[PDB]
Amino acid sequence: TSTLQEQIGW
Amino acid sequence: GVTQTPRYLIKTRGQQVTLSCSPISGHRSVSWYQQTPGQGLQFLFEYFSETQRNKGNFPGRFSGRQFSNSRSEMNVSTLELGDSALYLCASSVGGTEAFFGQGTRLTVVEDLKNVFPPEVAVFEPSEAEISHTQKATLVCLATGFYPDHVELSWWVNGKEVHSGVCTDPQPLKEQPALNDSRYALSSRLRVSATFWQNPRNHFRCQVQFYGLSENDEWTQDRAKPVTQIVSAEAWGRA
Amino acid sequence: GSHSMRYFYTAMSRPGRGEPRFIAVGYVDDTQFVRFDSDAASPRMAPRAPWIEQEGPEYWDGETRNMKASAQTYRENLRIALRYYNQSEAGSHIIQVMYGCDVGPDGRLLRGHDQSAYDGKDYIALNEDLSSWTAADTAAQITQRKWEAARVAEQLRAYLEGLCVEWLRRYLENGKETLQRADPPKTHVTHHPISDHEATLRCWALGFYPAEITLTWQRDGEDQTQDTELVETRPAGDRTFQKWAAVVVPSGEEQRYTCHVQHEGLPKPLTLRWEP
Amino acid sequence: KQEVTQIPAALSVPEGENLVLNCSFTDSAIYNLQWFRQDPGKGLTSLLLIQSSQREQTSGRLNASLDKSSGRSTLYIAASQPGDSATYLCAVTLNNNAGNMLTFGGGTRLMVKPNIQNPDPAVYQLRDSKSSDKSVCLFTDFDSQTNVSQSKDSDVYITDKCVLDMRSMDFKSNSAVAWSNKSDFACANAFNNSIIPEDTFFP
Amino acid sequence: IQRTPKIQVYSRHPAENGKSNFLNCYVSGFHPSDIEVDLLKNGERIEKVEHSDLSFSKDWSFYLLYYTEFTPTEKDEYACRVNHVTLSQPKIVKWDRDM
Ligand SMILES: [Cl-]
Ligand SMILES: [Cl-]
Ligand code: NA
Repeated sequence: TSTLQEQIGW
Repeated sequence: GVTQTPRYLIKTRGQQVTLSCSPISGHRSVSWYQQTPGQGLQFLFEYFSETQRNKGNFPGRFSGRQFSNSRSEMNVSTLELGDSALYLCASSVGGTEAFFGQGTRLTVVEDLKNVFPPEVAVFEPSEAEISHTQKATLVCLATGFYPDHVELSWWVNGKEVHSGVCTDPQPLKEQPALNDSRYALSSRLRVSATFWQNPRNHFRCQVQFYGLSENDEWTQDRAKPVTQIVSAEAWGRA
Repeated sequence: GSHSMRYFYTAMSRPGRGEPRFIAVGYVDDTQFVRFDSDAASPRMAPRAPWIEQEGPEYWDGETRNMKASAQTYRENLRIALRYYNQSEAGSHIIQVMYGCDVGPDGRLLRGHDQSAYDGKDYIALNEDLSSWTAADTAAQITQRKWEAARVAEQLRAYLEGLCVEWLRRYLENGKETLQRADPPKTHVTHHPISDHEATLRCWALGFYPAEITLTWQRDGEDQTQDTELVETRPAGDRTFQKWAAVVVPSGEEQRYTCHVQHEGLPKPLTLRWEP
Repeated sequence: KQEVTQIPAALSVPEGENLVLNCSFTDSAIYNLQWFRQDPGKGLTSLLLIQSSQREQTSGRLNASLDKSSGRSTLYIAASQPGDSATYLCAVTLNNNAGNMLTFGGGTRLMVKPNIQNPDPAVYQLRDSKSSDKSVCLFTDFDSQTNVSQSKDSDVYITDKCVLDMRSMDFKSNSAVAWSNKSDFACANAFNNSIIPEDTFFP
Repeated sequence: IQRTPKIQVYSRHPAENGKSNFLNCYVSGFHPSDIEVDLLKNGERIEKVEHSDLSFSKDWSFYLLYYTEFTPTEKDEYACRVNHVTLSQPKIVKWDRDM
């Protein structure tokens, strides 16, 4: 994807 | 580590299965894979924050979900015989590598009546072997089992043993001209002649079999082929 | 010139009024090109500039599945932030995120960014080395410790130095006719008498792209900054911008005032004057 | 679009020899490369993780190299042991994807055969009827060059060769098992479809 | 933290009576994001009004552009009405074609 694929939460 | 349940499953053609994966505590993403001998490891889908973020090429009857605690499930609808496979999940978080569970070994059968437990027999060392080599080899045979959901182990004096042991990596088909054919597995344990020539030394061959669960039905004359241990033993000979 | 791709997320809780809303918007320089709104009837990443409309279904599907996953992640981050700040579940709160990459005229990476805010203030930001973080308060230090242990900066660095740059480079080519062609401002000076001996000289700048511009009035070559009523650059609504700088001048010496227009679209800075 | 290839898909190596396992991948923009081993009836065992083309990850006798530009990785096994026998899998993850999203190669089935220092090939007779109708023959102590073939007769069952390790005594031995119900089955003609040594001791 | 919206009311191009133009109301520098923005024609609410997608500046303050197609006349008056938590009452900013 062009957007970041997040891999964690806060 | 990642834990998957059930470890083994037998299901009938046309029915449904739901598999569970608990990732390592704190891991947020989970991916599922299907491994078949002829197609290798194939990706099903990736879940992150309860969402199917990435999807492979399996049809709609292969579906999944992930809960707020990151635990994931996958489901296969209208099971085909071709769906028999090891289903693996792997978890990760942030910039880590993949951590895999031990899989669910699923076997889709034509009928529950094809399910059979093994028969186990130990065969004592040849005196010719003991005289020629000063070594003694015990042979264990697990036969007539179906599906290939077995774990064979050797126990010497109540302790599981690995030195001097070797079991077949793949079992033999008792009737290669059949799909539902029962299987056979062999294993050997070699000890020194002096160790075999001591009656205090006990030798057991155990075969854990995974079969039908409680909910499974049984309309056959022979005993229900549930998950069970089948063993054979022998003792040292002076 | 130099270019940038940025994504902006806004996640806002609204207790008693349904799930937190998640809005994402993507930009290449000062042009918005994508949008995602979790409140739409069928939330999906959708095109906002002509040059992205061509993207295939694999593009739109991939971004949509990612945005739905991000929407749920920021609902969980909103709950986590309440515990970190010992706040009650009754209030409405906002997380904002800004991230992307900057490339030079050669298309090479100059800088990566990944900054977050909680309720309008800095929370955590990825440092320029793309291997460490700056936490702005003690709640963000809990996230910093977690992210340092989960190798998050390495995961961000790999995205910022790879696909962020690769996609920005593709958008700049696909949309080169608008993205790489600076539109110079159409400028004029208006005159409005405010009294018997004073008049207002408004130096307008219209239809310029990109938004970065500098307007400066000068009384006989001297830069007048305190007597200038400078408005914030505003969008025209057609992907171009506007800005004006007005000065109060004595009625008679209006022609001694020169406006100096500075913009990327102009080969040389322009000099304007009121022409009655 | 990412394709991972492991050629050769099988390798049979004598114990002690150094070996190399190959992996290639079509998309060079990867984040991780992982090597795994898979034992029969088991899942995956992570061996090594590598991310940098300039660095080289080691884990005992296991060593791995990576060249992202060329789309290549190698797994080196120094002084191979029979316990190294397994399917080796290489897998790669792309940038901006979870570390759990891998494209796997087809694997290499590695077989490291033991060095039989003093071969003594023999076929031995094991326990007759008491709890089973079968009679078992044990072909053992043959050198690793020896290949075991499946029986021609449908009522005779032969297993493939198998390696055991009597670690305590630094002794290793090959063996295969033959068994049948039929009265005419005998040790002498059990492994007839297999090329067995000339000096095979038949007690 | 609470920031009051800055409000700018203007036309896309220099105004000319009887000629098609766009009426804009740009609200920026505000926080939190909840905002009520309306475009007015002679003090009445214009129903055909669209807005840009919620975005924000480097300082985290939000901005939105509300816009409508219009044909200005010398007798018609236009204004932008804005309400936010930071305002005790809605603020009306009238369109002055010279700014
Ligand atoms: Cl589980
Ligand atoms: Cl994949
Ligand atoms: Na906590």
